[PDB]
Amino acid sequence: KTEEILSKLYHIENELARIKKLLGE
Amino acid sequence: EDKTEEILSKLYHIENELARIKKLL
Amino acid sequence: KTEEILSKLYHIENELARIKKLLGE
Amino acid sequence: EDKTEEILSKLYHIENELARIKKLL
Repeated sequence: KTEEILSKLYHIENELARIKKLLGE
Repeated sequence: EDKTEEILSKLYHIENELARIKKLL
Repeated sequence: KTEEILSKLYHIENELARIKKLLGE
Repeated sequence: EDKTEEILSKLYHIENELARIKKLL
């Protein structure tokens, strides 16, 4: 459920925050 | 609509950060 | 809802399929 | 649990394709 779903989405958004640093921004 | 809509919006957010990546590359 | 949520997730997965081609794979 | 679980699994899928990107870079 919902809470768990959201929580994935934060962890997706942490992965993407590292990704965009590794790239030029 | 709640946690549902926050889930929506954060998906869009993710789609937007991905389309920005894709265009950068 | 659910269906709409999923559908975002396919469109995330199309963005990522283009991304991984643009990169070395 | 249904569409719920498919949503789960495809999140994980996405997290996994992102962690593979992150490690590539």
